[PDB]
Amino acid sequence: PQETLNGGITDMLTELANFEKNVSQAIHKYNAYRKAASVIAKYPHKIKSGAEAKKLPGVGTKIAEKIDEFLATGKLRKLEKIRQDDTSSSINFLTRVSGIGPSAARKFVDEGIKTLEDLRKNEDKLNHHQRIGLKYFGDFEKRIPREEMLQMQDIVLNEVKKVDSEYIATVCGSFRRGAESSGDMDVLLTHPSFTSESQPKLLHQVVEQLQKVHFITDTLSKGETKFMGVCQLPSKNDEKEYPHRRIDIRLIPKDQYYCGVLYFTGSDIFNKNMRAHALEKGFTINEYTIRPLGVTGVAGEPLPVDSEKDIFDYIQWKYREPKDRSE
DNA sequence: CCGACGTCGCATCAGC
DNA sequence: GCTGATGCGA
DNA sequence: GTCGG
Ligand code: NA
Ligand code: NA
Repeated sequence: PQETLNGGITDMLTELANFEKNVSQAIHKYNAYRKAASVIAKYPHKIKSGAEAKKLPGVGTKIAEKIDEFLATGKLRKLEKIRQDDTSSSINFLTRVSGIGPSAARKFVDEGIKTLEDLRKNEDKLNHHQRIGLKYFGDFEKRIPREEMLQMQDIVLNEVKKVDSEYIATVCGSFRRGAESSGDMDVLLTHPSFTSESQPKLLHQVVEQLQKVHFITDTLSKGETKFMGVCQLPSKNDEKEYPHRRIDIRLIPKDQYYCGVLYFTGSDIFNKNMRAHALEKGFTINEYTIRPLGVTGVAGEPLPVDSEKDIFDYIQWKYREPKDRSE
């Protein structure tokens, strides 16, 4: 379905979503508008009325009403008003800085700090994460062409193997499903020495090596199992330098790795279908394990998993390529 | 009518 | 100083 | 805000 079909409506709903999350701090209303915006974007007909839209799951009385107003007038009074509101639109905007959520954005705007300019003038009020978000504001809102992702992967797989050739690393996200572009890079790392039942050094050494070859440029957060940071392809010769990119790296015990890989490969929709399909066969799959219910409903021990396919086998489902995992 | 609605690792705050 | 809560991102 | 026990 094309944008032209219901884009005005889904744009409206997504904007309303953002104000709920960032200004009203009503996360569930945020998810409500987003789900409605999704089911509408997938709807293969130009919507003619709110009543028509209400047939869709996630679309209730109040959104039907708003769709009516939008159809008859080409706008929404409430949205027009909040757009023009100096406080609210500023709060909503500041949250586009990574590390600035609804609560921090609220406080800044309370003390008069409203713009990137104002943030720039008030560095000492920013935490480390927020400074990095501000520094790379523009870069972080850019997408990553698959070709750059491949080049990023080259470096990541290369430097990981160089640290220890027994590491296993997998770049997941939409990239692994074959997307033409990506929002960031999500890397899953395991090692034969790290299981559930078993150093608190394995992640640090990989981060270190990627910083040594100047791939990783900044650190948002870093513990023993999760790294969140910034990276950058080297500039080719004398050419225009690449944007800085968001990269996450997480260390998962070997026995939970492929549950990890499956889960962080997605898509979101596929994971739920699969996870329902799922319960029906009598098994329980979170991001870590698969476990059998359980005649009353008592989940038993985590089953052995040694590939993605192993999981599919358990629930009598035929292995499916990442490319065929949009749902 | 009224509660559910991803969850969890890390950084930092709030309180002791 | 430590422990638990809160904010944040994904 | 929407769904449903
Ligand atoms: Na509906
Ligand atoms: Na933000």
